[PDB]
Amino acid sequence: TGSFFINHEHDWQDVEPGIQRKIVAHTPDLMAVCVKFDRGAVGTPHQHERHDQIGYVVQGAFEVELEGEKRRLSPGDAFVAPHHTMHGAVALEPDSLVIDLFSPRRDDML
Amino acid sequence: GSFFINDEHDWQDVEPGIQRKIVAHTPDLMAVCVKFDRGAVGTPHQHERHDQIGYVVQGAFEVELEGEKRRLSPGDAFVAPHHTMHGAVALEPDSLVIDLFSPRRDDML
Ligand code: NI
Ligand code: NI
Repeated sequence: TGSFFINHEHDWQDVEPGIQRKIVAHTPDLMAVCVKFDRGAVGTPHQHERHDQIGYVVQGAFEVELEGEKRRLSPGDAFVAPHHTMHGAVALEPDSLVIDLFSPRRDDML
Repeated sequence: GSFFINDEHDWQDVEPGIQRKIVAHTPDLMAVCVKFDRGAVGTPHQHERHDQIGYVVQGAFEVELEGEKRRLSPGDAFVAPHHTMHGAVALEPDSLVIDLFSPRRDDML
């Protein structure tokens, strides 16, 4: 049907120490999640068997690893990890923000 | 996997008042950064085959979703499943929205 997401209207949910998120929007094929990292918070390297993922950097910076290759990403930069692609991140500045986008939707995050 | 470094890519003209950069894509997922001049209009339209999310990162837009209007600023978003009418009017110079699609929009390449 269609929805709006008003950021101010939604709390941060705890993912783990130094990491918070908010589910932004989704359909069965497409999901956006806003993720907030303290400086030095770590997204452990991992792979998705069934989901594609793009991380778009909105604030702060991240060192992102894609299958061993590292790149420093600052606001406006992005990575894409097709499914079966190892990726991980380390946040380099306070309140680093990345938009994780997925296809299909990540039902495990509800 | 692939990286997109914004400083390495030029803006591409879409139409008057509108430029973009294709950020990243797989066959099932695509991100596009779209820049609007103030008062530039994305005329209302539907996609037969693509779900769309617009995530606002700079400036402000009035977004129309099946006749409902909201003013969206940085951090706000809309979701338009396929067959949902949506359009936008940019409210500020250099207003930026990340349009997200599934599957990818091959017509943009
Ligand atoms: Ni992931
Ligand atoms: Ni559209």
